[PDB]
Amino acid sequence: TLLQLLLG
Amino acid sequence: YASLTEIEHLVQSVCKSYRETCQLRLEDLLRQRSNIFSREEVTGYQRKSMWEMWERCAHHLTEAIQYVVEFAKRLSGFMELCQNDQIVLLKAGAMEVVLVRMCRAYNADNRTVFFEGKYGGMELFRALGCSELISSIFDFSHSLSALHFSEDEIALYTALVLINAHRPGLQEKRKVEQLQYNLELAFHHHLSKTHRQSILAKLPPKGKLRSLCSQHVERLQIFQHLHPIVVQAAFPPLYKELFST
Ligand SMILES: CCS(=O)(=O)c1ccc(CC(=O)Nc2nc(-c3ccccc3)c(C(=O)c3ccccc3)s2)cc1
Repeated sequence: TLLQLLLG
Repeated sequence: YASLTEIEHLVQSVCKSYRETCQLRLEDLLRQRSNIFSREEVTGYQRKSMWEMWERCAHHLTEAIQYVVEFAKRLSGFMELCQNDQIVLLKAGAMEVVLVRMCRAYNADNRTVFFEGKYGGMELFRALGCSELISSIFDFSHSLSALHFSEDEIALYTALVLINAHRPGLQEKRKVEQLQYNLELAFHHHLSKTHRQSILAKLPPKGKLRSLCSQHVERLQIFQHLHPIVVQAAFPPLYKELFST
């Protein structure tokens, strides 16, 4: 997910 | 059991994280107070399609949210939580933080908000078709401005808005409880120095922020049924991940 991506 | 020094350096890391991620400098917001949407401009906005007004707003919120994600990423304790719990808190709290941050961009004197480069009243937003929600946000920002938060207080209060052990779906509820308390200690500790603790009883009722965010998600449900293609083709994927079902 995007939140996961934004978080690393 | 965090020592006074550990609590002091938690204050430090929160206020620094906020400084670095505050999106607009407060003075740039205050400087722009004199720049106000004129009659024709306000009419122009009112006469926009719903799809276009929502799409503009979705972009501006996404941009605000990107700064909140960064704020969390730099928050001492947040990255030490499990991945699931990081997602859970951000999904529930990103918008809440933004709404708190936005009181900085609310001018209580003429009852306007900084939007697309100028200040405008709540009627600017009519094309959205959720005037009750918008008026509620204006009332909320009005109520927050009367507390005259400093930037450090916003930092500390938004950290707490975000680190909320009461969110459903947490895999490690106890870890979040511990961080939250240390942050409450941090907030109290900072308010004591400045002799500012009398704002605590004037803070928004628990539930009020969650309520505003709930209304928002609901008005996006109405809009998405009316324009499902616009949301799919033109809305930021992040916004969709956060607020769409
Ligand atoms: C937030 C960090 S900051 O540095 O203080 C900061 C950075 C950039 C801005 C400009 C900006 O984006 N202004 C916006 N204001 C509203 C808005 C709309 C209605 C009422 C109150 C605010 C926006 C929305 O789309 C929106 C739509 C629905 C619900 C709620 C909001 S976007 C402002 C502050």
